[PDB]
Amino acid sequence: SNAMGKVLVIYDTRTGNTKKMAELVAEGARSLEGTEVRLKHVDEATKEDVLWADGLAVGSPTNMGLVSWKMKRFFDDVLGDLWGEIDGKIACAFSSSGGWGGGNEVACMSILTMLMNFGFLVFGVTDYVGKKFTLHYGAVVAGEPRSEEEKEACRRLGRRLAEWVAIFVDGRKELLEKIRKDPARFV
Amino acid sequence: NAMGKVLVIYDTRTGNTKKMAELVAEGARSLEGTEVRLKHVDEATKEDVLWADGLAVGSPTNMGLVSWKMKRFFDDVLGDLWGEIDGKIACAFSSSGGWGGGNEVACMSILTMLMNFGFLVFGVTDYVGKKFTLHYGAVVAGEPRSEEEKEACRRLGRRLAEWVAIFVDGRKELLEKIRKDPARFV
Amino acid sequence: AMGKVLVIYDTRTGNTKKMAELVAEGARSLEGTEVRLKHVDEATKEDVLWADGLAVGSPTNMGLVSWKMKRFFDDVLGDLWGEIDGKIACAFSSSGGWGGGNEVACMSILTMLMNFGFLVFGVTDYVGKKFTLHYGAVVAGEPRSEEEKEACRRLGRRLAEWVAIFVDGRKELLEKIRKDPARFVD
Amino acid sequence: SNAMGKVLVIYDTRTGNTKKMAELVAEGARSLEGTEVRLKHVDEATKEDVLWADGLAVGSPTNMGLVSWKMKRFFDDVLGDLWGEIDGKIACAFSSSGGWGGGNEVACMSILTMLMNFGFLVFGVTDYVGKKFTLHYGAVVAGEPRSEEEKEACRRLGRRLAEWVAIFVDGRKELLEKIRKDPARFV
Repeated sequence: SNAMGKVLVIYDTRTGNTKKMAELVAEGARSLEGTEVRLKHVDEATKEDVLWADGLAVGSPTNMGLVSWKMKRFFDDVLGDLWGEIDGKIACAFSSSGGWGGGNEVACMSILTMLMNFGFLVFGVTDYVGKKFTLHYGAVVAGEPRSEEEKEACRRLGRRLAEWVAIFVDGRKELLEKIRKDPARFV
Repeated sequence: NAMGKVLVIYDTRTGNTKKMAELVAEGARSLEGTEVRLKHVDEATKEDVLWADGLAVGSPTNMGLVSWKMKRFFDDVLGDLWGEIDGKIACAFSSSGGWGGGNEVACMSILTMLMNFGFLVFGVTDYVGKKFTLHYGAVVAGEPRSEEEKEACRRLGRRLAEWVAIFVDGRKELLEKIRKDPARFV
Repeated sequence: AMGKVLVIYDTRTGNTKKMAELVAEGARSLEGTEVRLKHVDEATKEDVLWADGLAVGSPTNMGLVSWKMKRFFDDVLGDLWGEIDGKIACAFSSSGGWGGGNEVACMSILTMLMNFGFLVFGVTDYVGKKFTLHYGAVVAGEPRSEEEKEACRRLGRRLAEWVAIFVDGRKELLEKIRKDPARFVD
Repeated sequence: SNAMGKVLVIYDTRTGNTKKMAELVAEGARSLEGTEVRLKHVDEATKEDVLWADGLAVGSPTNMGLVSWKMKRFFDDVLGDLWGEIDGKIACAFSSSGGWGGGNEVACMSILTMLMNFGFLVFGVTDYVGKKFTLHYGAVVAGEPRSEEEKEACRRLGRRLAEWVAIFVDGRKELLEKIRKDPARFV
């Protein structure tokens, strides 16, 4: 009788790397039973997708340390009319850069700041998905997600997104403690 | 059975951020059934954070950033809870010496720190004066004296209480009421 | 006596343009400084190559540089990446409200500029009693007050000075600025 | 008239990781002819060191996404009295974190923020030091710098600082163009 959790994975990309991340995020979210997922490229996406979403993952290549101009334009110009009337959606960020130390966490930060501006509740993930591999401000990779931990970081983002949607909008209050006390979250 | 647990925790150099923190707490208390705990960092405990559904965290802007004492609180007393208190709701506020002085950047640093714990973090869209808002947290230069500054501080607490009510306490009817409320924009 | 300063800006409503004009004036106020003032639509990669120092201005759009400004950097100046390191740059921004993200927008401009290997800065000066520009000049709406207009001037003025000291080698200025009491109002 | 480069490398560390970075940052800085370099833990650094320096490299463990509380305490409480009168120093940041995607670029950003507040001219490095390895907001590593690229990112940070000190303070402007066109900068 409750609805499924509604998750939007929306991404820009230059080479496809962020698309490969986006697919893994989306798979991450679908893995939580009773979560529904829409996966869109920015040129495909509509203001109605966002209205539909309980939770959003927004991905961009790291372009000069920041969200891409096409993702920025979508928020500024397409979502601009919705601004002020869509507060309290849940959102996170992800990004692929040319290199480690190349600004993928900073690009994530700029996605998050854009999302916060719309009054969304934003988050990153504490989970260690590899011994030295995490996603505190969003899922980040240099190039394509190739390694097991890189693929898993992407999945974990969508997973946690779907879980926060499930806890806070669907009201599965019981999942909070399950997650907090789960030893698998730390490799 | 309307219910909610809010911690306003703050640090201060000259007391300006205490003044804000009192207004934040009173904004949170304005939502019926919301218990608020107001603490200086020196008296705050691990347990206050465990008790809270939602946190408002204040600091003076000290070189663009959270104060070292507030940083130390998070690094060293909350450090033991790191990894198991994910999902608390949190927001930020700051008093700086001046406009253009880094209060929004200090708010970013607070939010960075809270996100590190797995908290869901927000600012406020609401315009509280015609040219006065709080997108990344409540910010003032010096003491909150104008009615705008005071109301921005109150509003942060409100929205915090509201988000706890909607998302923790399960009060879904408030969401659309907030979204469509004309009074949110002066 | 020598300096090349480029002030480049985006504007939707005219507000940031008003700021840019004052930034430029501030830069010109320093003797021997040549200044170009360009909208992003008329700016070229040869402008950025000509410049010793840059002041880059955008409206605060969702707390960040506008998408038009971002396109310009990604698409036109992109080809210059890796070969223009060491240019000197700073930021400015007009937003809809105080607490609306103007320092964060500046941060995002500086982030972009640092990616080009630029040396990047803000200004310590108190141009008014509770008015400064630590991360760039910031205003809510149009710069109308005397503090606001001077905040913009001072950014332009400090860029010109950094270029005069660091490119043109006028080391004597450095200490003059460091000890100048006029820098802090009151 | 024979003035030269004064570079201070100031660091905090809790397990030694950032100290190992700091040592390599200092090695890198010393590689440029006529660069004098001080290397100092925060616990032993003074305000005289900061006054002495043309250039600074500031390093900290990534702690909750930010500079050390000890490093912060040193700027607020011992360097604060210099605020407003040391504008125009040249400075950069470096950090070691527990994991990739763990906030090291953000920690660096927080250091740069602090340094900018002092009126310093602040930078990162475009140079690629491995195929997918760079240092755009400062040198970053998860753990101890152990691989060749991780060690060379640390060195390169110190190198570029010394280079900026040489070009911008000590007048040696022939170097700008040599650095600007150097193919070695991109592995």
